[PDB]
Amino acid sequence: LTPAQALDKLDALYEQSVVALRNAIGNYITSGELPDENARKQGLFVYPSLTVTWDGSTTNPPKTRAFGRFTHAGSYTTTITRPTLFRSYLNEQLTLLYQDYGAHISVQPSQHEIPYPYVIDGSELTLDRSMSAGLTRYFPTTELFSPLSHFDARRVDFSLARLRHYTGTPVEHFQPFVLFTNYTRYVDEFVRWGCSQILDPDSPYIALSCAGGNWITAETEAPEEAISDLAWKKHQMPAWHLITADGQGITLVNIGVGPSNAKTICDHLAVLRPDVWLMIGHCGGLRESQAIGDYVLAHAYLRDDHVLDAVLPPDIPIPSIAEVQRALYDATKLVSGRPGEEVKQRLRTGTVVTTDDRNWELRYSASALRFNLSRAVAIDMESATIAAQGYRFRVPYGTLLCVSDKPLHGEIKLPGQANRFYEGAISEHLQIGIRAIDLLRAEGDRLHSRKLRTFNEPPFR
Amino acid sequence: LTPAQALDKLDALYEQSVVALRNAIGNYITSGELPDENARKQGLFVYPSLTVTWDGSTTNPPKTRAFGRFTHAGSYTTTITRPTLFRSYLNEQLTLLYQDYGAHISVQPSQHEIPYPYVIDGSELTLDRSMSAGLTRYFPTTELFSPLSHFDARRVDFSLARLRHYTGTPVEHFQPFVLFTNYTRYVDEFVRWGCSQILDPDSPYIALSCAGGNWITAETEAPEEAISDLAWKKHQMPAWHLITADGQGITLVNIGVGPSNAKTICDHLAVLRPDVWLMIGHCGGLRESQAIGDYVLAHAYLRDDHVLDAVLPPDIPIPSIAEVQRALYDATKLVSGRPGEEVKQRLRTGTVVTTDDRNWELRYSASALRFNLSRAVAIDMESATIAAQGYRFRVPYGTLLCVSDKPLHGEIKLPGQANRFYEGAISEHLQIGIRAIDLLRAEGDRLHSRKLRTFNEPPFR
Amino acid sequence: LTPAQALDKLDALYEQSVVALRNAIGNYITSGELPDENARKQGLFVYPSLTVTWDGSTTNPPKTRAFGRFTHAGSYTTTITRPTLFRSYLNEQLTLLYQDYGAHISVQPSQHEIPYPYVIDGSELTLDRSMSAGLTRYFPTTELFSPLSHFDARRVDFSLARLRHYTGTPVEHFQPFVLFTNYTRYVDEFVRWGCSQILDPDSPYIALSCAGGNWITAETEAPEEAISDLAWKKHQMPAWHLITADGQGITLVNIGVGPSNAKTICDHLAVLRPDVWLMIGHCGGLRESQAIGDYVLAHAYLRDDHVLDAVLPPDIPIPSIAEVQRALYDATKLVSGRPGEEVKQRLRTGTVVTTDDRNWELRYSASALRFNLSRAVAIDMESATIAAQGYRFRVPYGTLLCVSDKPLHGEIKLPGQANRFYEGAISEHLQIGIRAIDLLRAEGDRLHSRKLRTFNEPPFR
Repeated sequence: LTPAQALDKLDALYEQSVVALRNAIGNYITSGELPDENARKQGLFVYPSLTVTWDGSTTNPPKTRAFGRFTHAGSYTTTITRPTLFRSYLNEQLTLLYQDYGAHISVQPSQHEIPYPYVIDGSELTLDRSMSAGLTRYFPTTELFSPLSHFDARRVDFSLARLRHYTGTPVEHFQPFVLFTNYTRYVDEFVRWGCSQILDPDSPYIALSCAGGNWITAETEAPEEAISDLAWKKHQMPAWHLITADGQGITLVNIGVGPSNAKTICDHLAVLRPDVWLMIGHCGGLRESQAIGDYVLAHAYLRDDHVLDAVLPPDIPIPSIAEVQRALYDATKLVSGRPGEEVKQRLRTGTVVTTDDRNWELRYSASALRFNLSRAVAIDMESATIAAQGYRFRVPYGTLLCVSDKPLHGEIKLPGQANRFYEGAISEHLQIGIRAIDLLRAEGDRLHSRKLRTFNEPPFR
Repeated sequence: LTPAQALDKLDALYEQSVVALRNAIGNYITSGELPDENARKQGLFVYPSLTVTWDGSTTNPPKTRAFGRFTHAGSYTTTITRPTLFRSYLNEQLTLLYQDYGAHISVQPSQHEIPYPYVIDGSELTLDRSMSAGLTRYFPTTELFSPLSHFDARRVDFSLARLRHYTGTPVEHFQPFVLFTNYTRYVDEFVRWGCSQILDPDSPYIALSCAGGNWITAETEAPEEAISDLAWKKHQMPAWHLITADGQGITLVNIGVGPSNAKTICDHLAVLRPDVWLMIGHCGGLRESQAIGDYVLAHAYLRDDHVLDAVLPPDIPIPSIAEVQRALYDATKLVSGRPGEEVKQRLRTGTVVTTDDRNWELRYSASALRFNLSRAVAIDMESATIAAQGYRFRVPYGTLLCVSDKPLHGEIKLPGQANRFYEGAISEHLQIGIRAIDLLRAEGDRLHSRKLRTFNEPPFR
Repeated sequence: LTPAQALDKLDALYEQSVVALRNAIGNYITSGELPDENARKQGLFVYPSLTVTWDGSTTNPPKTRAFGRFTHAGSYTTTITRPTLFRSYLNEQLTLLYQDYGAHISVQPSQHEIPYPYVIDGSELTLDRSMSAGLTRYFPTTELFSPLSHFDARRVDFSLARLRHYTGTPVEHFQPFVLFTNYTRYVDEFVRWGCSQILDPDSPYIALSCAGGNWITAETEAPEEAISDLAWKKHQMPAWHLITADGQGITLVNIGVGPSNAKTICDHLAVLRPDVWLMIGHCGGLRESQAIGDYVLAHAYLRDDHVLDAVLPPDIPIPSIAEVQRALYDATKLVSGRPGEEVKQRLRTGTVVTTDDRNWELRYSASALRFNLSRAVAIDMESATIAAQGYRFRVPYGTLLCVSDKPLHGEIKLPGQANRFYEGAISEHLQIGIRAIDLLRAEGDRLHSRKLRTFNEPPFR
């Protein structure tokens, strides 16, 4: 079986099962009819399954490439979902393993049923007690030789549902390059620059999906509902996507403050397999020489976030992705005016402490030791978590914070309070992040390295 | 008081006390005479003391520079030893604080006596029980307003004695750029290249200090005792210095194998305030695609060495020094350069696991999890220790290992055993290290950054 | 099957497989021929397997003996290697279980192939890239109901190779009684006393195997290459065997300094199933009343070596072997001249602290508490490791250190420096170790006790 072919068989098998499940649900709701256990065991409500086999015999196997490689010979499989949504990714990936390795592709019904909630489109069914009990009782509900991809169908549906809920946006609009912010003013500045881009006929940005629903295009009357206020009330982590024809835009998610959110948003965004995600937010400057408005390029993290300790012990080193670091560094040179070495007065490269204690100041003495020991340069509440998650899910990551205050030097400022020097910097900061993406986007495929690969790294990126 | 002046008063005061102490000892040995408690309280056997004061008022204080800065106004002091040995360092450092900050320098007897063992140039004499007891009883011995430098006189004398004992070399010969190796063949290759350098009249290298005593210069008859075999029996960590007129050569220490030595050697070498130290050694390749002879540039370390856990918890991040990484990376291109390929096929940048268990293979299953979790790319026994020490003592550091075998893929070769492809890579490997040093040396003062500075970082480099 | 019989069938089966594997390798090198998967599944490249069954019915089973016993009835098996090398051991052991328990012995091809590296005699092969790839690809490589012995064939071959590499000696020359030293001068003193023994026609010592290769016998011209200097450069842990006709001589290994080495050397030496290994080295005296040159008999260890914490938690008690303690104690009386209770002025029995931090002095305050809490009497860097390994591998062990300095009382000397008093004790010290061995050797089989036996202790010693 070939790429284009496999994609089509996946599409078919999928549509078939979702349509089939919707039907069964309809019948149970109208007449009270149940599906016959026989047709189900035949793959009635089942996700398509994708398997790629490799004999292990290839003259010059790519051993330098980051993704799309085989560690050993054998069969790699996985359940698939939303083939249409992942069409590009699935194609691009199957193609690599098909040519460079000459692999055997095969599509066929799996043994996993699509939980009914993931096939119900419009609005949640609002049946009564008995109706519901009957549904979760007689229908596929959600439950708690080698992997072809990082996540299986159920894991992906679970996260696609969450991404939409948390984001107030359709997962089809998400772009490959993500920016995470911990301050409301960043989306304001982003939407503005965005709308602006849409109008300029030279900019590739042709649309702007907004948290809440609004879809803004070149010809939209009064582009003011771009930042509907009802969004921050309805969605915990509003997103805004600046789409381009080829889907190479920039997605911005305002994750809010805290490691919980940083963790959560990444758990789900990961399934979309982003090309990179950057942390563009404010932080506390811990060094006396630092000035509000200065930038901090994280090169290491002191993980005081707790949120990921179980799955990734604190003694496991989270490195920096050289490519991403260059991008952030160069972007700070270009965007911060002074072209050259004078950046060292505005930019500081160092270790950032990420904490889950918003009132850490109340316990400075107790933290002081580690702050010094780690040679901490700034303190925030999302960085390390974003990095760790990027690391865990093989998504290139980077952190470029902006000093919004100096907790240790009498200047404790809060986000939102009058702070001309920070506030003044917000637009430039967002531009540094955007320029960094431009640089990385230009670096084409060179972006991904092998610093995130595991021994049992799946063939798919 | 000025730089040149301070240096001279330090020299004077020092020589005075050592001569005074040697005298007192001689008198006690010949007649049995003791020194008068009065002259001692007057600074008879005392190290010179160096104090530098800063009012805190300077128009444009250097706030970007890594070393030679003042965090606050006040008086910084420290005991001094071997002013002649540190003449250059002391001058260069006092000069900075004298001009850029206009500081008040003052030299005067301290309250610390020079332990008699540090003034006795000759090893052992012939003292019997009583004689000794008398010495340690009536003379000064080692007993176990802000810091001007990282180490005080006693700490420095302690380490200088050790450096010499372990190295089989005079501390005066040590050069600013250090190379650490874990394999005997590296010194062979180094001494060869060195002697060769000496002969070439264009090479800055004019002398080669050898572990054991041998001093080789342009006009030396039969330069064969360069690598005296008795050296590896007499010294645990033989060193070889390739001196240049201006003392900017390359020092190579063969630290042997194990974290204990790596830690120990750095504890002492740190007082000489090197400009950088690189780990040039062999390692095991943990990845399938790696080939014996390939290089590994460490960008993070999984610390399984235990040796530094107490003073530097495993959860404190040890970053990479961007400058050092570039140097190592570019040097690999230049020295390994092959028209028709990317270095990415010979060089791998990743996380290295440093262990204190030579037979870790006997416990693979138990380690496997962390290896994977850390995305380990190679395993050695010195890297992390060297890096952590560099980090702790503010000495730029870097690691560029050479795959000597693949433990996880049927090729468990040992250093010494036949290894067609490793042994054949050793000379090129050492050259990559040497080239990296050249690049860093050229980068002049730009080499030191602020990634190793603490909040209470001492004025001196 | 009987003892002598089993031995011969093991010899046969073994030689056959090694010869068979050598052949296959030769054919692959000359023509490119591969072995037929069929003959291999028939035990072509397989280690002999030894199985001993016991019905559990014996009138008066030895329940006091330390080794050669059955905890339960059933079948005990194990792969065998180098039957000729272990001829004596294997015989002595099978004989016990054959008579005292009347067991059913059976020898036959196992399911484990001998990794090709272990059959290649001369030097490690040095073929090119493809050749090698082909070898590790098509040939047996080293991959990482009840046990008859402590180690299986593969584990034993692994260690025999290491023992030779580290020791610079053939495993055949290793003697039952081992002495470990951490100071070069001890081997000097040993080789001397050894060459002397060889000449005296009453001494059982007839040969001296030397690290590096030298074989010295009664009639050897100029016995000066006994301590070839090139040894300490080629071998990390040089050994010297003083062989006797009946192979009951004394083996001395200079393990160097550090817990890593101590651990490593024991991991391998253990497969030769020594009768006992003693730690004969220098240490720091922590008690004011101690004098340089005094002896320390360890009766407990404060394990600060980290190196074995995983396999043997620090809270697991490592006891003293009464027999070995007496031997060390009595030997100190005899060799140290004045016996009776006077020994109490030269010998101190107490708890020793073994650390992996050579510069523990720089952190005395942090250690002081535990030193006191453990009533520490001396500090070294190998003891506990050697002891623990002895404990782990059921090899009787003991520690008799010699105070080379007093860190806490002014004299912080260095074994390798001018220490008139320590240097003078060295020869006597080595003799105490040698005498202790003589005493234990005389104690015949009574030497082994049950303090090292586990619940699932293997039948073989």
